Amino acid sequence: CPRFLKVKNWETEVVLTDTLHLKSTLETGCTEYICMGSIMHPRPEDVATKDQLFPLAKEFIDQYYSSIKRFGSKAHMERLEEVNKEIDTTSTYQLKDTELIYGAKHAWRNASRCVGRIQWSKLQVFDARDCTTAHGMFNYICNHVKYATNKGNLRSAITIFPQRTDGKHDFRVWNSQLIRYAGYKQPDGSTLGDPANVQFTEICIQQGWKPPRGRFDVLPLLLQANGNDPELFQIPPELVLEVPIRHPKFEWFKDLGLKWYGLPAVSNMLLEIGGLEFSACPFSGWYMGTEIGVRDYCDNSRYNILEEVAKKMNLDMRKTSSLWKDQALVEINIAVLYSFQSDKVTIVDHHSATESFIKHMENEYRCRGGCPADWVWIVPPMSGSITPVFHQEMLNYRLTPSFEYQPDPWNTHVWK
Amino acid sequence: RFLKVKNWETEVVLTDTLHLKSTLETGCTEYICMGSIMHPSDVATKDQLFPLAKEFIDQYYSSIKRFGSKAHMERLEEVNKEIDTTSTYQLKDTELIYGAKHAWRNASRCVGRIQWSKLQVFDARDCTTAHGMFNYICNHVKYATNKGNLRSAITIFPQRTDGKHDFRVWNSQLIRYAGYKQPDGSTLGDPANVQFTEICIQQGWKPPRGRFDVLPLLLQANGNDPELFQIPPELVLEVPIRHPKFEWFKDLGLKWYGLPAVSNMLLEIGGLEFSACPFSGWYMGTEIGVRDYCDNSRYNILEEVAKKMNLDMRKTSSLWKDQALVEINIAVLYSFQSDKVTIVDHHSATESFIKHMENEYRCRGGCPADWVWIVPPMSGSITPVFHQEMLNYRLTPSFEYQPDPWNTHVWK
Ligand code: HEM
Ligand code: HEM
Ligand SMILES: Cc1cc(N)nc2cc(-c3ccc(OCc4cncs4)c(CN)c3)ccc12
Ligand SMILES: Cc1cc(N)nc2cc(-c3ccc(OCc4cncs4)c(CN)c3)ccc12
Ligand SMILES: C[C@H](O)[C@H](O)[C@H]1CNc2nc(N)[nH]c(=O)c2N1
Ligand SMILES: C[C@H](O)[C@H](O)[C@H]1CNc2nc(N)[nH]c(=O)c2N1
Ligand SMILES: [Zn+2]
Repeated sequence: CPRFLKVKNWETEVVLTDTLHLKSTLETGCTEYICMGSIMHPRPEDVATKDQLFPLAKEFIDQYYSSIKRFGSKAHMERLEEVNKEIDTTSTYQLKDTELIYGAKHAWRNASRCVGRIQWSKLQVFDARDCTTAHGMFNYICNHVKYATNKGNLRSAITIFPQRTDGKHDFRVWNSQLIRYAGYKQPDGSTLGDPANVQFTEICIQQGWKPPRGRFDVLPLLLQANGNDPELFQIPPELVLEVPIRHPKFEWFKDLGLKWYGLPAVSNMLLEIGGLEFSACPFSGWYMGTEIGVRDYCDNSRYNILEEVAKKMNLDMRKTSSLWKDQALVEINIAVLYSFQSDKVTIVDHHSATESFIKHMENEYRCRGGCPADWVWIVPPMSGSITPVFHQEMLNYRLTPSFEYQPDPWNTHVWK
Repeated sequence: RFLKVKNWETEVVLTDTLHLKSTLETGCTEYICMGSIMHPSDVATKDQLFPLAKEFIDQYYSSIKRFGSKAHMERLEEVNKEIDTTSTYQLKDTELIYGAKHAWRNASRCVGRIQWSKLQVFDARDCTTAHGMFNYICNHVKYATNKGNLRSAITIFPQRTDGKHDFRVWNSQLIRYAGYKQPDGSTLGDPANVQFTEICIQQGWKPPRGRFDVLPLLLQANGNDPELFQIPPELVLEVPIRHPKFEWFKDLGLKWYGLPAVSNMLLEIGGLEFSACPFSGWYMGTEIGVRDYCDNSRYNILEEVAKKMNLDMRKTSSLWKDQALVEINIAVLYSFQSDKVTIVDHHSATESFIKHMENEYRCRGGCPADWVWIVPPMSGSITPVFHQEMLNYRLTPSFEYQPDPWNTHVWK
């Protein structure tokens, strides 16, 4: 691989030089002759063997001691020997609290698809590796929600449950996010609630959940501890902060009865540190408005209120070239930002977030020698080119620690 | 291996076998993806040239269902003797048309390729001077414009020989507006062309110093210095931009040209290089109304439109930029349609491209596609290409980038 790599910003002419790509540790899916940059994702027995784990742990341990300016030190060599001894006798090892916190912050810092990473070092890390039961998982998750929510002054956070051991004792959160709304397919084919969530809603109902059958029913938590069958828990509703969506000019917008929750909390990904696998690690920050306003509302396989908004706007919906879709999309995203700001719930518009990300990316190139970024995901789903990431070249590559995808647990669980 | 691409909105899955036929590089590796680098990373030889020519002839006679026929075996031998004796070879007209249509078909970044086989190919390989180039280009412009009912076209000038005798169109597009760098700092006209505009002044052009001054053609023939030509104004179709609800929009004084004709790329067929090959189609509304008027380094009227819309411009969270962008694009589509000048909105175009992808996977086993470039620069996720997984790879014949001529040309 070539040793220096330049990315150019075509709007400002700034050229940056990436050396950090030489530390990349896993595959992007691309080859010399094909590019998978727009592919979304390019056995329970399988855990890391003694031999695979040694290099992965030393790799991480070295990187940690280099970060605290103690590389090659006595404390570094001793920690190497102690980690190596644990792997030798017990086939795994345990991270220190210092290294767990470092590893979580760096999995976010390394997350190429996240436009929010200017915040990467202000992340509250909750060590939940002492959890043994799904009730205990419920306790840790409630405390996460309340802290992160902070009455609307949101704060970013991750709760890290025990690492994988033999693959038959995993901790998993079956929900894809801690807070989502239920979706119900009707016998007539239509959908009530959130169509993205129909499958998980059906699983919950099989597991015993009594559905209210409404538009905005917060889904229960489905929680698996130590490889056991998962269990249901209702989140205390006073912990679920919500914003009713209204519009600063259209008095009729409130009459649509829309609301959204304040806290985006992803709970189905896997955190990899030093070759250790934390299959339950929910993490939360705060919304970019377009994640609600464009995707959560206007996607056809979502709440698809685009037509309903355009109807109340008196827009010619007979031809696409009227841009009636584009005009409704902007107003909805205007409402979403205005409702969150009015109720003083933290939220960032896509102009401010993309402008922070450029500033962040440059500092990373300066202080770190690079910043992996996934342009396909960094650029917002509306008004792309009137944000500065559009004209920003980016290099994508996977560093560790990292957040990884993992199969949905109902596909893999061995039912007791 | 076969490769699948899924559409996350329809859950339709397509299977790509076509990628196995490429051998040009993309710039990515297994460890670093360069999908958002604009130009990731010229004289042939007889040694490199025969296999490149061999593959192209093979796929031409395979396309016309006569692989391994007598005409195929004799075109093989005919091309062999000619690279032998002349260090290059000349394409039949049939092969020139096939390769030109297939370079468009292979343009991963082009959302308009459902039209790919409807392309009028103008053979200009007998041209020898810049006066001849200007005659061929006026004819192109006039055929393609067709009084508003635009038609796709390409004009192919002689191929590169030894690098010292390139034909080049120095303009990046056949029709563009001048950009004048003011003393008081700002920019009159079009900021995208400020450099080229000054190069035209440096060659003798008399600038009208207006806001919509059509630049002259600057034309290089057989390695010689370029020469200035004014396109006859009646050949240049333009649309005054107005808005169907905001009667104050016409007062902005805006207009654009109807014909997009890219003239600075390189067409490669069968190992041969065509350094001058202007090609044109019609506009997607966003090329004008998003990029040409609203980029920072462009006409940047966004602020003035939000002004006359009396919008709150103090904080970005009011999305005043988003509201203005949509209205600018409503006007553009509304003006071209009212003048019966061919234009496509980004909803219809992306929708046609999904249909084009379907056709390609069925009959051809795939369709190279650059999601970074296919997705429009506004309202991305409310178009069907946002949720469509694409595989990008390099098939030949193709359109390529080349250096600007004012960097390489040995002046005299
Ligand atoms: C602090 C405020 C944050 C903002 C504004 C933010 C914003 C975003 C957005 C807009 C996306 C794309 C979402 C989509 O298109 O559906 C994203 C992806 C992502 N974010 Fe952030 N995020 C924040 C916090 C965090 C935190 C705290 C973490 C982890 C510690 C994180 C890790 C990720 C990851 C891993 C992805 C990629 C998900 C995937 O690959 O599917 N983010 N973020
Ligand atoms: C017929 C109507 C056509 C439409 C609506 C159309 C639309 C587009 C658009 C929107 C782009 C992206 C431009 C940008 O946003 O920067 C593009 C790129 C491109 N088009 Fe098409 N196009 C058309 C015809 C053609 C024709 C006739 C050719 C050549 C024969 C062609 C070759 C290309 C190439 C090579 C690119 C990519 C250039 C690059 O790599 O930078 N297109 N087209
Ligand atoms: C912390 C934080 C703050 C925020 N503001 N936004 C986020 C969005 C994400 C995200 C976005 C899309 C995803 O992928 C969606 C898919 C559905 N089906 C196949 S991929 C996933 C993967 N769970 C996560 C993850 C974390 C976020
Ligand atoms: C035929 C046709 C019809 C149409 N409707 N639209 C087009 C847009 C294009 C295009 C768009 C951006 C480019 O940009 C690359 C660069 C600009 N500056 C430094 S690299 C280029 C390459 N000249 C071509 C090319 C052809 C088009
Ligand atoms: C850096 C980035 O690749 C570059 O600005 C590209 C991004 N995508 C684009 N997409 C379109 N349609 N047109 C463009 O000019 C660009 N520019
Ligand atoms: C097929 C395509 O890659 C897919 O729809 C992606 C495109 N880019 C995206 N970008 C973001 N930020 N979020 C997304 O969900 C997606 N979806
Ligand atoms: Zn790639």
